[PDB]
Amino acid sequence: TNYPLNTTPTSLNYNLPEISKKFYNLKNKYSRNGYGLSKTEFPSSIENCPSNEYSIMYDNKDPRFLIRFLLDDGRYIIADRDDGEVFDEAPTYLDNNNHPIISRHYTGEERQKFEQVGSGDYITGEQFFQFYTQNKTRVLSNCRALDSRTILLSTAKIFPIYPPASETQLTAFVNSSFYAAAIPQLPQTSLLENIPEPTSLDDSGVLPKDAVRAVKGSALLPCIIVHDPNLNNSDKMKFNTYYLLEYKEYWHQLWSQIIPAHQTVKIQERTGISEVVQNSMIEDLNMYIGADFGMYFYLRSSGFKEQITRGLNRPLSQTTTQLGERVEEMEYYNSNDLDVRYVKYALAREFTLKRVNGEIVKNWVAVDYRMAGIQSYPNAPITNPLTLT
Amino acid sequence: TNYPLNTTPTSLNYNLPEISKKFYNLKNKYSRNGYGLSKTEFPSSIENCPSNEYSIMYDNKDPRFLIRFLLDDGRYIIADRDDGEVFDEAPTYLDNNNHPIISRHYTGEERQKFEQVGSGDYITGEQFFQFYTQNKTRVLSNCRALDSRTILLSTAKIFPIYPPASETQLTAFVNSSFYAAAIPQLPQTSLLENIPEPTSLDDSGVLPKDAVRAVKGSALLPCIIVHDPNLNNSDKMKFNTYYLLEYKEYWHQLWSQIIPAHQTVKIQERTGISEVVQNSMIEDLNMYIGADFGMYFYLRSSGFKEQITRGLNRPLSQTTTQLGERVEEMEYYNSNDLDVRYVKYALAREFTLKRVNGEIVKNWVAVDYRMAGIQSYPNAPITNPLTLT
Amino acid sequence: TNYPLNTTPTSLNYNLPEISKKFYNLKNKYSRNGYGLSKTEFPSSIENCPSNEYSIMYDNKDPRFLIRFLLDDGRYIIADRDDGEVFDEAPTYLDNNNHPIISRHYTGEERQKFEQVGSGDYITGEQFFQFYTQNKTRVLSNCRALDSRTILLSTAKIFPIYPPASETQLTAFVNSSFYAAAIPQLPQTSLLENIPEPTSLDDSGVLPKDAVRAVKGSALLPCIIVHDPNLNNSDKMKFNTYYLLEYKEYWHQLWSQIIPAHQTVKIQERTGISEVVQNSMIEDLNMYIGADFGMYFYLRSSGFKEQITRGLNRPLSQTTTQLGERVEEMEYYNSNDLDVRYVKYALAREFTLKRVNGEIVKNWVAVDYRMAGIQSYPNAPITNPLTLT
Amino acid sequence: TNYPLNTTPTSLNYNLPEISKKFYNLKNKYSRNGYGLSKTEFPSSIENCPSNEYSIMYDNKDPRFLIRFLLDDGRYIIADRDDGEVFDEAPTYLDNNNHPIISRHYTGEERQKFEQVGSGDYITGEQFFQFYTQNKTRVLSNCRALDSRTILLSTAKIFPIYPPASETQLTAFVNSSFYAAAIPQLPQTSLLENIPEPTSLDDSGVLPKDAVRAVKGSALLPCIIVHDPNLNNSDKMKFNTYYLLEYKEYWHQLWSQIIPAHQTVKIQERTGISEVVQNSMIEDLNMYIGADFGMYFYLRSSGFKEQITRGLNRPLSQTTTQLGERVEEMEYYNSNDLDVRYVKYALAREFTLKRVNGEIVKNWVAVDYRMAGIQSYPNAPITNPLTLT
Repeated sequence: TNYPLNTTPTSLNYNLPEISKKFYNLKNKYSRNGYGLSKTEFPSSIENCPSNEYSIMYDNKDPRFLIRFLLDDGRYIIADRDDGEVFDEAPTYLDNNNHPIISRHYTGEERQKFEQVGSGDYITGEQFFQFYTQNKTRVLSNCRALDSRTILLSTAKIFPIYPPASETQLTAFVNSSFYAAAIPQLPQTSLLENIPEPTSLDDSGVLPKDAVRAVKGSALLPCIIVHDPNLNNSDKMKFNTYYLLEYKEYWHQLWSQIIPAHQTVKIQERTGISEVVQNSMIEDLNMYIGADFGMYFYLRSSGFKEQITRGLNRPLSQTTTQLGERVEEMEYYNSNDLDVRYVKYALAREFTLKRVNGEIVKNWVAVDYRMAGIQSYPNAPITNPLTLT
Repeated sequence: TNYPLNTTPTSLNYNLPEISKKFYNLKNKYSRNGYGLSKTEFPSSIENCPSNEYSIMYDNKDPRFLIRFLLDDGRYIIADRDDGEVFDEAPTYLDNNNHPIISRHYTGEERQKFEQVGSGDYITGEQFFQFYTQNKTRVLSNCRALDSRTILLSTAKIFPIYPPASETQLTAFVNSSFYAAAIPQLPQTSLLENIPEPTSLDDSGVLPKDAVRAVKGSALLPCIIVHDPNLNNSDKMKFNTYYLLEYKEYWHQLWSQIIPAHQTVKIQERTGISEVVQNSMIEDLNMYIGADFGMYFYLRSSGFKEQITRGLNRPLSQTTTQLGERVEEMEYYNSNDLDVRYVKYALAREFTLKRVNGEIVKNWVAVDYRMAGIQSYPNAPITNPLTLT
Repeated sequence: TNYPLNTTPTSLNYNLPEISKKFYNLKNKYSRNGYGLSKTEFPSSIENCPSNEYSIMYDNKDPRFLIRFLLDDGRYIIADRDDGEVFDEAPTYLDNNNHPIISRHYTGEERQKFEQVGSGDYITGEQFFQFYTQNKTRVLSNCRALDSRTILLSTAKIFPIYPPASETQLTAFVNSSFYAAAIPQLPQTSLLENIPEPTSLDDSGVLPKDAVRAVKGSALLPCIIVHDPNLNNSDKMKFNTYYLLEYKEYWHQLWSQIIPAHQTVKIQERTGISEVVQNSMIEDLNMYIGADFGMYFYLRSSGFKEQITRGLNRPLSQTTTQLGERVEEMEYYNSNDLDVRYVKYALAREFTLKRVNGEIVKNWVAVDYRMAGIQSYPNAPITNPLTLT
Repeated sequence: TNYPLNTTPTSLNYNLPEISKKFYNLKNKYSRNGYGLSKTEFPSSIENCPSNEYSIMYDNKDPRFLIRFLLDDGRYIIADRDDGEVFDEAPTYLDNNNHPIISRHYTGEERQKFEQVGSGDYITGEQFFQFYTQNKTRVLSNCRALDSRTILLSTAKIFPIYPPASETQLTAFVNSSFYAAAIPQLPQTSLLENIPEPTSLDDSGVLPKDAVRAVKGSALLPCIIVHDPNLNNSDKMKFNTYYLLEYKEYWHQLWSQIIPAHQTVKIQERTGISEVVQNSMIEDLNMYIGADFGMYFYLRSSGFKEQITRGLNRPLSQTTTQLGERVEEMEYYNSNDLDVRYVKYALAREFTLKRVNGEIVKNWVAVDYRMAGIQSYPNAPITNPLTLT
């Protein structure tokens, strides 16, 4: 036989473009003197092009290094290496009905999304790229100048590739020098064991802290969606440009007891997830587990929902209701004529956020009461099922 | 130093989902008796569910093996292993305002595009997927039955995950057995030499057949977009599920001559591309080179334009006009007082279609007259430039 | 620039042949009826070919699945999937000066090492392989038969490829069906931070449990060299065919204290490694840390020493003396006129043994007193160094 | 099912260490002023350390960039980037029974082989490596100096790691800056079709130029073993540091004819390989095909024989006799009562040498008459076999 006789693990994938894995210095393709996007504190040199501390500046010193995080629809969030803020088409107006591009914290709003279009010079054949907004009805452009300090804006004044128009020069970017993004290694998958079956009356089984996890999925989260206040902005973006979100399953013990012959016991079974754990996941990732056990995304992470759920191998939630905490008091009777070790597990769905360096930031676990079972020693067909109620 | 002192080649990427790389047997998740999509020649067993030879059938024998080719917008073309036809939402009506899904040759029309949505059972937690059309206003569904021979259709009768509705069962697919797609290996990139400079008066330089190609890009073309009449449907889909389209550049010699001291010569320079070569690329790939030297895609390949151009590293064309053939008669005068070997090259942009087995199906070359040069021995500053006109 | 402006992690490599990653059913190339190596409990069918419970049997039922672990010199240890024992050329004699091949626990002795040679049939061109011992002066061969139950032995009766000899048939193996080996994923490397410098007088710095590890190396250990009594033989070989040995470094705090102006303190500094930890590494891996901080290997792991040290990025030890434990009482005086927070770290060299499933079996740490430093707040040039003695 | 229902191609592997893939500047670990191995034309600054134009020099200018090609036994050939010559322990004597290390063309002799040993400073913990010859009875060492221009030699004066000896400093190398080796991409494997069967009486079948090759193996050949006089030394080493040797199989047509009912034909069948083709392979690669169809290696390539044959998937030859050319006149009779299209193929074993840029340098083909067949239309059981003789 050509393939193994046993199952083998799979590589988890989370493919990204090169521009989503590098912070590039973005230069103007036509500038004679090295001008490109900049984080200069000096003001605009040009009337009708005013700057302030929010402006995305254009200068031939103090360059920005910018990563393009890929959204599910192919647009990009353009994020800065040094302060972790993003470009944002501000709804205010400059002259001539243009909007300034500003630096702002990431919100996931439409105004922070940019479509990259690959184009070029019709005469020379040289390639460059541009950024558009509003379904290609606005283009990003320097304010007036190719070779003086100015600001970046978006304009609705767009020109066709032919006949070539001077103004298009102000929209033409090329990649220059770059820093690599820090990206976690994706773990390999692993198989989940069967729900653990006791081997003797003294086998108390496996506690959640000791249960072997099966790795089932993983996503690379842009750091702009992660709130990790243990780091500052610059360390997060430079050393943890993407965080790892692992999806793992394990059997989570509800309880384990010898139930003597003909005896009743009452046992609390706690499953689902607590509001405390759900509120933590909202705060850290803008995600929570829906009442259908799918993943629900608020606006900050929403733009990456399809990629993240594809990588985790868990579905998008179809309900806005949060999964709740189930706390149920269960009364069990062992009708057998022998003492029986009983143990109940439900499947835990564990999401773990990690830094590039492997540190665990947080885990959040949903105990899935729809996927549970009671195992025992001795067991069927020697004994009859434990009776509930 | 941590990185090499020389440049190194890069891997070309063309990432695809697993479902775009496998022909899967698609089974109904709830069927008790093994029913799924089928290529049975037997008719539908059910009134109000009529079948004919175009129907996509549902049966527990003669399964189809279906690949999902990924479109630029995340939708899929669903294509059959055995006959290379695709699923198509026919505009005709069954009862209850539903449309039949039929098998049809690939056109690239909207009616052949399907959105896959990952869902699951709200009670059991078991996962499955569905197919929607028309911006999630129709879902694909068996006609009436889970466990008898019937047809596949699309319906606008969709139900929410909660409360669970019986009818949703008819829409629920899972992957089963599969065959791997045949996929070409992507070549590694290589650097283009400088435009060749003669080393002596007898150096006649390099003819196009002998010029070293630099590999600059590559795309994997679904075979549904390739017309390769040397193969039948079944061989193309099973052994060449994707073709390779390489993008390579080389210097293409226009002419090489010793032009004696103080002598004039007249030389025809042929550049651009011929209509014959453009018509061939249209026929084989539904693509041509635009007058801006970008890539232009007709409807058959249009759905994959962004992925293909990203892989080739050539831009999308912004003009519908075809690149033409330039045939120019040039008159040159060597004003130097010595005999000078002159050679003129322009950059050739070569697209080569290959089978999985490495066979070359076709090459098409656009000679780019915007990127050309005349080199010589002896040369500047010893001689003055050749004068044109 | 063509390469990043920052350092990037590297993949750790630990390349192995395919036969070292699969347990293959080894069949005789010439047998007409499916005979190959077997774990049959039935006895040899042949006089002068006696079997007992140690014999490696040859039969057409109950096949063995055998992995070939690659030794530093290119020889192989041939190990069984089901019981984890290895083939061994027993020094006892059968008739005709031959030795029986037996199953035995792994020792790493010369008698358990086999040279695989790729050969073939001179007439037909068909390929097969053989196993030799004693620098190709003995070949492994069935005892007498191609197509009856017998034993495996080694013989000094070897024949040249030409003219073809009948007896060579008994030596000719081919690979058949197989199970994949379970192999851990190799971690990516990471950079070690500078020795931590306090930022205030109240910064007590980082305890060993909390120190970030830099991954610097890793080796895949054949499970035959690992003593992991938490598993039985069959689970170890099938689910942990190779263990992972990670090499990581971190800064290990000896102490942290404010030493007030003009005050003396006495502090115990514990470095090196304890005999208890060294004896554990000997028991589990047959390795210890030499007094030169290199790796020392006893016979069980010795055969893989070069591969293991190449993967860990630590050198082979040149001394048989074990690294000892240094327990030193240090007297420090702060001569500065201000209270100074002082902290001392030495570099820890941490070796961690993991299962395929990621569970940590053990860690062993050597605290390297040759690579240590005292940092402080405030620090040079504001203060003078802490004086020792 | 978990694996495909069809066969899938495999990656060919040819794993190499990092030092075999980079030309490193080798510096002395203890030098205060940047000294290391050098290609300086200036003479040795030191009495008793004479230099000439063959010496491997040691200086702090004009560094060498040296690749270490890995031999089957783990030793290295140390080769220069700029002239493609190798280090060689010359049998002449300096003072004190030492030998000079010289630069020499590659021969594959024992005097050009070096064992790299990873060591370090016993006091500081800093790592470095050394080079030994003659089974670790000589070490490479600077002649006398750490920080003046001198020569490289080998000495039998070796000191233990403990107690540390001054002289060991002269043997201690570290890697510095580097250039990446140019290395070909390894092709993916492909399956060989069945021997082609005609489909009609007019099907004349497939000529060798048109036969589809199955890729079955590949090796990366150090350029020191390849004679490629189309390039100079510097271009070969910098741009083709390794050549690719592909192993491919195809069906090579001996003849195709309609043999009419009851008619005889006489046909020349040419198989094996010509002396002309064997002499070419000897000249270019120092290899030929043995009479057993295995690979035979002369001294220049012998050191890499195991790696090369493992990569090609062809065995080492067990005979010194060259495969010859078989030229046989065959008389065939068609005893059937109908006209039959007959075609005879034998399996061709094709070895193709390629540059990094993909150019084909040469092919050599052995037509294997042991693996041949006559196919026909019509065929068995409709017709009787063609009778030979």
